[PDB]
Amino acid sequence: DGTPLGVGFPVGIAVDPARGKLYWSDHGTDSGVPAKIASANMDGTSLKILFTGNLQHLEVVTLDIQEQKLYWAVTSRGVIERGNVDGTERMILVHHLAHPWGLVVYGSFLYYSDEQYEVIERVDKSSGNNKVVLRDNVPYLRGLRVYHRRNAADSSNGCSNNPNACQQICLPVPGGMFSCACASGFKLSPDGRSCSPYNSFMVVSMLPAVRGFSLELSDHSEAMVPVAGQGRNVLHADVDVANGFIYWCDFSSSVRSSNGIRRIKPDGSNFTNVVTYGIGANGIRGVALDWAAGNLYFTNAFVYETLIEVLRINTTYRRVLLKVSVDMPRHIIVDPKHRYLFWADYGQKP
Amino acid sequence: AVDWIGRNLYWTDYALETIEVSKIDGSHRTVLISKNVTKPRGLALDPRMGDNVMFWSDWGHHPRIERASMDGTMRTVIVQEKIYWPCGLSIDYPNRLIYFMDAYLDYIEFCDYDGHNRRQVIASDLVLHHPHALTLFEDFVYWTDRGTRQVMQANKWHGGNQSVVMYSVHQPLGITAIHPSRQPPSRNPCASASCSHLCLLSAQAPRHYSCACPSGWNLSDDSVNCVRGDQPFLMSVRDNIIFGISLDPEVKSNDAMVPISGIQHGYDVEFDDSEQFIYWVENPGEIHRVKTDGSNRTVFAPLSLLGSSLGLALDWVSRNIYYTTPASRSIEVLTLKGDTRYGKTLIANDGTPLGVGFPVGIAVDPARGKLYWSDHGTDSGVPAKIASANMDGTSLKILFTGNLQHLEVVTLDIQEQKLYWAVTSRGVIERGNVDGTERMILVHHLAHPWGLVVYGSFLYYSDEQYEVIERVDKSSGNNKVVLRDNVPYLRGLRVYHRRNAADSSNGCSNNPNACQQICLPVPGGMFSCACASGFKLSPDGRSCSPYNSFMVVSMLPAVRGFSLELSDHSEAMVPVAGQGRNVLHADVDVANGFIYWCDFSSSVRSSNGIRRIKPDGSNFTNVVTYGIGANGIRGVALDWAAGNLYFTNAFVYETLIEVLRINTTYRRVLLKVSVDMPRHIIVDPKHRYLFWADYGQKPKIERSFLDCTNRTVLVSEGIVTPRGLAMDHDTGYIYWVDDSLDLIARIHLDGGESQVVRYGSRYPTPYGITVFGESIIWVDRNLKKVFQASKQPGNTDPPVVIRDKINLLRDVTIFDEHAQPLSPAELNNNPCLQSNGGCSHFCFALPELPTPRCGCAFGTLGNDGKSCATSQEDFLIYSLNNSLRSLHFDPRDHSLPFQVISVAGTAIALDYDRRNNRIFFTQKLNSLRGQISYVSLYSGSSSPTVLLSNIGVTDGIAFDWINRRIYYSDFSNQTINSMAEDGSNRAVIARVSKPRAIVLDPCRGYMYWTDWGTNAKIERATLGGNFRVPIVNTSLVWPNGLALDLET
Amino acid sequence: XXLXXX
Amino acid sequence: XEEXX
Amino acid sequence: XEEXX
Ligand SMILES: *[C@@H]1O[C@H](CO)[C@@H](O[C@@H]2O[C@H](CO)[C@@H](O[C@@H]3O[C@H](CO[C@H]4O[C@H](CO)[C@@H](O)[C@H](O)[C@@H]4O)[C@@H](O)[C@H](O[C@H]4O[C@H](CO)[C@@H](O)[C@H](O)[C@@H]4O)[C@@H]3O)[C@H](O)[C@H]2NC(C)=O)[C@H](O)[C@H]1NC(C)=O
Ligand SMILES: *[C@@H]1O[C@H](CO)[C@@H](O[C@@H]2O[C@H](CO)[C@@H](O[C@@H]3O[C@H](CO[C@H]4O[C@H](CO)[C@@H](O)[C@H](O)[C@@H]4O)[C@@H](O)[C@H](O[C@H]4O[C@H](CO)[C@@H](O)[C@H](O)[C@@H]4O)[C@@H]3O)[C@H](O)[C@H]2NC(C)=O)[C@H](O)[C@H]1NC(C)=O
Ligand SMILES: *[C@@H]1O[C@H](CO)[C@@H](O[C@@H]2O[C@H](CO)[C@@H](O[C@@H]3O[C@H](CO[C@H]4O[C@H](CO)[C@@H](O)[C@H](O)[C@@H]4O)[C@@H](O)[C@H](O[C@H]4O[C@H](CO)[C@@H](O)[C@H](O)[C@@H]4O)[C@@H]3O)[C@H](O)[C@H]2NC(C)=O)[C@H](O)[C@H]1NC(C)=O
Ligand SMILES: *[C@@H]1O[C@H](CO)[C@@H](O[C@@H]2O[C@H](CO)[C@@H](O)[C@H](O)[C@H]2NC(C)=O)[C@H](O)[C@H]1NC(C)=O
Ligand SMILES: *[C@@H]1O[C@H](CO)[C@@H](O[C@@H]2O[C@H](CO)[C@@H](O)[C@H](O)[C@H]2NC(C)=O)[C@H](O)[C@H]1NC(C)=O
Ligand SMILES: *[C@@H]1O[C@H](CO)[C@@H](O[C@@H]2O[C@H](CO)[C@@H](O)[C@H](O)[C@H]2NC(C)=O)[C@H](O)[C@H]1NC(C)=O
Ligand SMILES: *[C@@H]1O[C@H](CO)[C@@H](O[C@@H]2O[C@H](CO)[C@@H](O)[C@H](O)[C@H]2NC(C)=O)[C@H](O)[C@H]1NC(C)=O
Ligand SMILES: *[C@@H]1O[C@H](CO)[C@@H](O[C@@H]2O[C@H](CO)[C@@H](O)[C@H](O)[C@H]2NC(C)=O)[C@H](O)[C@H]1NC(C)=O
Ligand SMILES: *[C@@H]1O[C@H](CO)[C@@H](O)[C@H](O)[C@H]1NC(C)=O
Ligand SMILES: *[C@@H]1O[C@H](CO)[C@@H](O)[C@H](O)[C@H]1NC(C)=O
Ligand SMILES: *[C@@H]1O[C@H](CO)[C@@H](O)[C@H](O)[C@H]1NC(C)=O
Ligand SMILES: *[C@@H]1O[C@H](CO)[C@@H](O)[C@H](O)[C@H]1NC(C)=O
Ligand SMILES: [Ca+2]
Ligand SMILES: [Ca+2]
Ligand code: NI
Ligand code: NI
Repeated sequence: DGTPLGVGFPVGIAVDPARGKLYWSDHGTDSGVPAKIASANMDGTSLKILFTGNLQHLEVVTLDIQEQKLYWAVTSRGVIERGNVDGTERMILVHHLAHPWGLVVYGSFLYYSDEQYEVIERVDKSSGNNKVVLRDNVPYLRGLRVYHRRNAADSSNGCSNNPNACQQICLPVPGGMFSCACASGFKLSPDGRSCSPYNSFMVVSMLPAVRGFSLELSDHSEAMVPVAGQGRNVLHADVDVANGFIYWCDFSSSVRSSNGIRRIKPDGSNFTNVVTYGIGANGIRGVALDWAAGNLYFTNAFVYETLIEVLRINTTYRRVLLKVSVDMPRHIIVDPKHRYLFWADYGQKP
Repeated sequence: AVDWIGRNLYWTDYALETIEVSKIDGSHRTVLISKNVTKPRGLALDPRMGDNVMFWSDWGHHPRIERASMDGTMRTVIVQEKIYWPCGLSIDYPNRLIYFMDAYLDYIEFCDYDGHNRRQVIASDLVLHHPHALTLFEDFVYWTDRGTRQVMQANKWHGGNQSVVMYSVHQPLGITAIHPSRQPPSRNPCASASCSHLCLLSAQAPRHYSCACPSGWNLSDDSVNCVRGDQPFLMSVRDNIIFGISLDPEVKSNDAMVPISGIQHGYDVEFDDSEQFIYWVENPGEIHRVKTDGSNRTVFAPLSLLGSSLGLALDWVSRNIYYTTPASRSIEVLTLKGDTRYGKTLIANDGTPLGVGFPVGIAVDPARGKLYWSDHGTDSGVPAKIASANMDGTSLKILFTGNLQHLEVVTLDIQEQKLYWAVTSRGVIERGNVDGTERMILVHHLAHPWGLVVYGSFLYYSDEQYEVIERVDKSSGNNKVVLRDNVPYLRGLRVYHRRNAADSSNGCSNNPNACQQICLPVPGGMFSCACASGFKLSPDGRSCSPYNSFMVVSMLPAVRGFSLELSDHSEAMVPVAGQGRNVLHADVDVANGFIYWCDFSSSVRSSNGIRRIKPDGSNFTNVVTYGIGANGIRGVALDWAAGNLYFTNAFVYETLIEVLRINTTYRRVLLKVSVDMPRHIIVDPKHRYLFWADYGQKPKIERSFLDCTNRTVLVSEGIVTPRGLAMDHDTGYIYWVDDSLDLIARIHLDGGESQVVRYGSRYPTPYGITVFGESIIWVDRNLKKVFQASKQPGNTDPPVVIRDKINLLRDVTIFDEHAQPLSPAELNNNPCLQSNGGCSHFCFALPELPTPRCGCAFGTLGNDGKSCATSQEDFLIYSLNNSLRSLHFDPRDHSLPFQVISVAGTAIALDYDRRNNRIFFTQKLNSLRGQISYVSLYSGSSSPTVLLSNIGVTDGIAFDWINRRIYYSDFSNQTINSMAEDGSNRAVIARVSKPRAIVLDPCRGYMYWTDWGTNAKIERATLGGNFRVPIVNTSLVWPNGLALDLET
Repeated sequence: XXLXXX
Repeated sequence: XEEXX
Repeated sequence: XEEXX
C-alpha cells in the first residue's frame, strides 16, 4: 500500500519461530516504501521499520537466532552489516566485497558467497578477522544455507503446543500465542478458528488478472482466488453477490476464442464460458448484470457498428436491443431499483 | 494548399494540431489557427477578391467543417451535422461550391460557402470504402481510396459514369488536377500592401488584406511593421518533438518558436541566443542545431564514438558546450568557436568517490568557473550525489549526498547561487546552496519529475507521470500554476531568454584566442588552456602536442588510451570504435606513431585481420587480411627494431606463428603446430627472444629464437589458462596472469622458480598485463577495472584503480619511448637496426651472435647469405582461384619456393615445361570461355602469355617433353585436342563424354585420360589418337585424378 | 484501413 | 482499433 | 570460436 510500512520489493526472508517475528529486506519503491530492513509478526500484524539509510542494492537478510542479530549485505557499498532485532545497533562487518549474493550465520562463523569474485568465504560472525576460502573459481554463485539439526523441542510456540487448533492455517505471534488464518478467498469466522467465504470485498480488474481486495485496509490478504494465467486479457468485471459468481470479459485482437465472457466463483471453482459466439471485431467492451431479473447486458463492438445485447443466465436466450453506428456505447451499468440503463460513449459526440 | 494570388502557402498538421501559413518560399511561417482544433485533415481556399475564404475539415471528438477569412479572423462552422470522419475538401470555383467527403458515413457531398444547399453526389453506395482526398475538373470528380487502393472518377453532380482511373500498389493519399481553370486569376490586393514579412488576404471589404508576422514576432501599432519578440519562453522538449511554449499560462498556442520535429529520444535542450540556435543530442553520438525559425537545421559535431550523450549545458561566455556520456561514464566539453571542432573529456570514472559514476544532469556557471552535475552513483566507491568541479575539471567535490536514489536533472540559479534538483524515489524537488551547507524539500507528492528550470521568481517543472507542466514559486514552492496538461512523453525543460556575455565575462572572454584549441574558465577570473582529445598541453601553456606517453587499453568494443598520471582524465588517444570493432589484442609502434590491433568475428568474414591507426585517428589501413584462420588472429607482437610483426593465427585444429615485414608484402610462416596452441605472443629485440603463452592441453609458456627454432619451456607446472604475458626490459622478467588460478606471477628469462606477485580471491579474471617502471598494470574482466600495483612480489599494498566500469576488458599495453628503446646501446647492439642488416626479406637476430640470420619470404637464400632466388630444386605447384602457388615436398619447410603468380580468371589445371622453365596452365572465364596460357619461372616473371582464347572450359592439360606438343581436354565441347607449344597446328585426338585429366607416356607411344560421363572409365590410346581402349571401366564414378609413375 | 495516416 | 495488452 | 561479443 501507500504507507512506508508495506512491502515495496521484498528480497529476503528470515523467520524466528519462537518470539514469532518475521524479518525481510526491501528494495523500496518510487514515491513509496523506502529501501529498508523491516520486521513483523509472523501473522503480519505489527509492521515495523528497523534499519534505513545507505541501502541501495540490498541483498538477502539472515538471522542469528542464538545471538538475535540480523545480517545483510549491501552491493552498492560492497559491505556486510549487522544489526540487532531492536533496530538500535548497526555496524559494518566486512569491507571491499564485489557483489555479495548469499550469506548464512552458523556457530561462530559467517559464510558468504560473492558472485563477482566467484568465491565462497568464511569469516567470524563477530568480525571479518580469519578469512577462509571454501570454494573458488565457481561461476554463477547464489544464496547459501546451512543444513543442520534443529528440533521442535529446543523451541516451541503456540502452533506447536496446540495442533488442530486452527482448521486451515496457524500463525504464531510474539508471547507464545497463536493466530488462526484461513487461506485465500476465505475469512476468519467470529469464533476465531473456522473459515467462511469472504462475504464483503471489492473487485479490481487488470489486463493480466482479476483480483479481490478487502474493504478494511488493515487486511492485506487476497479476498478472492485470483483469476490469472494464460489466455487472460481482462477489460471489465461484474459481480453476482447472491449466486456467488464473478463475470468478466476477455479481449484479444489477434487470437480468437480469447474473446468472450466468463464466470467463476470467488473460491476459484466452476469456471464457465457465458458468451462465446458472435463477438465483434473488438471484443465485449462492457458488462452489466441485472441481479433482480437475472439478465446480463453487454456491448459488442464491431468495426463500424455497436450492439447492446441481453443474455438470460443459465439460458440460451440472447437478444440484441440496440444497433448504432454513429454512437458507440462502451461501458454499461444497470440499475434494477429505478429500472434504467446507463452507458458511456467516448466516440464522436461523447 | 497554395495561395496563388497572395503568394502564400497553407497546410494542416495533425501532430501539431494547428493550421499554419507561410510565404511560397517557405519563410516567415506562423501558426494561423491553433484554437479549438483537434485533427485538421482537409484544406481548401478561394483567393478571389469576392471571397478570400478558406475551409478546413476536423475529425476530432466533434467533427466539423469550418470556414474562415484567409487571415483567420471570421471563423464560422458550416457543416456539423451528419459527419463522422470528414476527410478531404475541394472547391468548385465557377459556381462557388465546396465539395467534401466522409470515410465513415461513406459519401461525397457538396455545399455552398454557407453550407446550406447540401446535396449528395455519391451516397448509400459501396463504391466508397475509405476515401481520402478529392479534386475537381469540368463536370468530373476524382478521388482516392485508401481501402481499395485505387483512384476513381465520377460525375461531380450525380455520381454517374464511374470508372477506375488508376490502380496503385500503395495507398494513394493526395490528388490534384493541374490546369489553369483550377487556378482562376484575380486582382491581388496584397500586391499593393506595405506589410513587412507576411501579407495575408482577408475577406474584410475595405482592403481585403491583413499584415501578419511569424512566430516570435510582435505586431506594432502601425499594423504593417513587426518587431522580433525578445520576451522569454519555455522550451518543452518531449520524446519526439521540442515545443516552445509561452511563459503565460493563458496562452495555449505552443508557437513561441518553430517546433523542432523529428527527434529520436529527446531528453533536454540547450540554446545560444547570440545566434538564436537550439542544441540537442542525437542517438548515433551527434549534436544537432537549428535556428528558432528553422533555417539551418544541420548536424554540428560528433560527441562521442563510444556511446550517446544524455546531459547538456552551454557556456555562453567561453562558447563551450558541456555534455555527459553515461555510456562512457564521463563529462566532456566541446568547442563552438571556429570551423574546427575540439573536444575533451574532463572527468572520468576512477575508483574514488570524487569521480563520475553515472552523470545525469549538468549545469554550468560561466562566471566563477564552476560546474555542477548530478550523479546516480555506481555499485562501487561512487555514491549517488550532487557534485561540483571547476570547468577545467580539477577540483572535484561532493556537495550533497544521502537519500538521493533515482536522481534527476540538476538546475542552477545563477542569480542566487542555489542548486535545484528532483528526487524520484521520494517524489520531491530539493534545493541547496552551492557550498553544500543548506538543504530543504521544496515540492512534495510528485510522481516522476523529469525537468525543472528556475527563471525569475518561479520554478517550472514537468512531471512525466502526471503529464503536467507546472509553475511554482521558487522561494517556498507555493502558488502552483498549471501551464500544460494531458501532454504525454514530458521531458526536461529550459527557458529561452537573452543573456549577455558581457555582464558575466570570465577569463576565456577577457583573453580570447590565447589558447590554441580550447579555453576553460576557472574560479577567480583566470582561465586554463586545454587541448582536444589525443593531445597534451605543452609546457608553454598555450600550444598542443600529441601524447608521447600513455597506456593503450584494449576492449572488445573499442581501443582506448589513458595517461600514466592518475590525476589526468583526458583521453590520451582518439578512441577506435564504431562499426566492425571486435578487438582481441593491441600492440604499439612508438617510434612511428602507430597502434596495431587484431579484429575477430566468428561468423562474418572481412572482419578478421590486423589493422593499424595513428593515435590521433589518421590513416587507418589494413595490415593483414588474407589467410586468417577460422579462430582469427589471437596474438600480436611487434619488433620495433627490425620492423617485423609477429602474430599467431589459429585454425580449427592448427595454429601458426607468422611474420610480416611492415610496409612490405613479405610474409612467411615460422612454426606450424597442432598439439600446442600459442595464443599470446611477445617479442624482445634486446635479449633477442620470442615468448608466447599456451592455454590448451598441457598449458605452458615457451621461449624461442626470432625464427622459432630453439623452442624451450619456461613454465609448465602450476599453470592453467595463461591469458597474457608481458616483459620489463630493464630487469628481464616475464609476467603472466592466470584467470583459472587467480594468479599473477613472474619468472626470469633464463628460467628458475616462478615468483607469485599477486594471488587470491580478489583477482578473479586477469586478462592482460603490462610493466611500466616500478609498477605493473593489468585489467580484470570480472571487476571491470584497470589496476596498478607494485611489480615486486610480496607487496601487500592494495592496487589503485586507474578506471572503473569498463566493459569487456581484454588487454593493456604501454605506449612510451622508454618501453621501446631504439639506441643500439640500449638494444645490446642489435643487428637489423641499420638497412635491415643487409637482408633482402627478413632479418632475424640471434641471442649472442653479431651477425643476423637472414630469412627468405620466397625462394632460397643464396651463397651470398643475404639475397634470395628461386629454389633451383624440386617442389610442388598448385592453382588456387586466380593464382598459381608453390609448396615444398618437406612438410617441415614452410618457405615458398617462389612468390605467388597472379593470373586472370580462375586457374584449373597446370603442367611444367623443363626446357624453357615455364608452366603451362589453363584458365576459366565466364561460364564457357576457357583459356590456356603459360608463364616463365625465370627472374623476368612477365605476365602470363596467352596461347588461345574463346575455347571451352578445359579441365586438364599435359605436356609432351619429347614431341614438344601440348595435350588438353575440353569439357564443355566433349573433345580431347592437341596443340604445339607455340599454339600453331591443332588436332583432335578423340571424343569423350566428360574428360577431365590427361597423362602421357611418349617413350612408349601411349596416352591415357579419364572420363566421368554417363559411364566413367579410364581410356588409353596412342598419342595420335588411334587404337582407343579402356583400361579400367568398372567401379568408377568420378575419376577426377590421374598420375603415371615412370620410376615404377 | 485506419484513419491515422501514419 | 482499441486498447489491448 | 573462443570469444566473440
Ligand atoms: C445458474 O446455475 C448455477 C449453478 O450452475 C447457480 O449457482 C448456484 O446458485 C445457488 C443459489 O442459491 C447457490 O446456492 C447457495 O449456496 C450458498 C453457499 O452454500 C455454502 O454455505 C452454506 C451456509 O451459508 C451451506 O449450507 C452450504 O452447504 C455451503 O457450504 C448458500 O449460502 C446459499 O444459501 C441460500 O439458499 C439456501 C437453500 O435454499 C437457504 O437455506 C439459505 O438461507 C440461503 O437463502 C445457497 O444455498 C449454489 O451454491 C450455486 N452453485 C454453484 C455451482 O455455484 C446459479 O444460481 C444460477 N444462476 C442464476 C442467475 O440463477
Ligand atoms: C510582444 O508581445 C508580448 C506579449 O504582449 C510582450 O511580452 C511582455 O513584455 C513585457 C515587458 O517586457 C513583460 O512585462 C514584464 O513581466 C515580468 C514578469 O513577467 C512574468 O510574470 C507575469 C505575471 O506576473 C507573466 O504575465 C509573464 O508571462 C511572466 O511569467 C516583470 O518582472 C517585469 O517587470 C519589470 O519591468 C517593468 C517594466 O520595465 C517594471 O515596471 C517592473 O518594476 C520590473 O522591473 C515586466 O512587467 C511581460 O511579462 C511580457 N509578456 C509575456 C507574455 O512574456 C512583448 O514585450 C512584446 N514585445 C515588444 C517588443 O513589443
Ligand atoms: C611505413 O610507412 C609509414 C607511412 O605510411 C611510415 O610512417 C612514417 O614514419 C615516420 C618516422 O619513421 C614519421 O615521421 C615522423 O613524424 C613525426 C611527426 O611530425 C610532426 O611533428 C613534428 C614535431 O614533433 C614536426 O616537426 C613535423 O612537422 C610534424 O608536424 C616527427 O616528430 C618525427 O621526427 C622524428 O624523426 C625525424 C627524422 O625522421 C627527426 O628529424 C626528428 O628529430 C624526430 O626524431 C618523424 O619525422 C611519419 O610521420 C610517418 N608517416 C605516417 C603517414 O605515419 C613508417 O615509418 C613506415 N615504416 C614502418 C615500419 O611502419
Ligand atoms: C470552441 O468550441 C466551443 C464548443 O462549441 C465553443 O464554446 C461555446 O461557444 C458558444 C459561442 O456562442 C457559446 O454560446 C457557448 O456558451 C460556448 N460553450 C462553452 C462550453 O464555452 C467556443 O466558443 C469555441 N471557441 C472558439 C474560439 O472557437
Ligand atoms: C452515364 O452516361 C450516360 C450517357 O453516356 C447517361 O445516360 C443518359 O443520361 C441522361 C441524363 O440522365 C438521360 O437523359 C439519358 O436518357 C441517358 N441515356 C442512356 C443511354 O441511358 C447515364 O445517365 C450516366 N450514368 C448514370 C447512371 O447516370
Ligand atoms: C542558414 O541558411 C541560409 C540560407 O541557406 C544561409 O545563407 C546562405 O549562405 C551561403 C553560403 O555562405 C551563401 O552563398 C548564400 O548567399 C546565403 N544565402 C542567404 C539567404 O543569405 C546561411 O549561411 C545559413 N546559416 C549558417 C550560418 O549556416
Ligand atoms: C577469385 O578469382 C576471381 C576472378 O576469377 C575474383 O573476382 C574478382 O574480384 C575482384 C574483387 O576482389 C573484382 O574487382 C574483379 O572484377 C573480379 N574479377 C572477375 C573476373 O570477376 C575473386 O575476387 C577471387 N576470389 C577471392 C576470394 O579473392
Ligand atoms: C569393361 O572393359 C573390359 C575390357 O576387357 C571389356 O571386356 C571386353 O568386352 C568386349 C565386348 O564384350 C569383348 O570382345 C572383349 O573380349 C572383352 N575383353 C576382355 C578381356 O574381357 C568390357 O566389355 C567393358 N565393359 C563395358 C560395359 O564396356
Ligand atoms: C461446480 O463445481 C463442483 C465442484 O468443482 C462440481 O462438482 C460441479 O459439477 C460443478 N457444477 C457446475 C454446474 O459447474
Ligand atoms: C597520413 O595522413 C594524411 C591525412 O590523410 C595524408 O595526407 C597522408 O598522405 C597520410 N600518409 C600516407 C602515407 O598515406
Ligand atoms: C639451440 O638448439 C641447438 C640444437 O638443438 C642446440 O645445440 C643449442 O644448444 C641450442 N641453444 C643455443 C645456445 O644455440
Ligand atoms: C567448341 O567448338 C565450337 C565449334 O565446333 C566452337 O565454336 C567453340 O568456341 C568451342 N567451345 C565453346 C566455347 O563453345
Ligand atoms: Ca467506410
Ligand atoms: Ca578465476
Ligand atoms: Ni545483487
Ligand atoms: Ni526519473
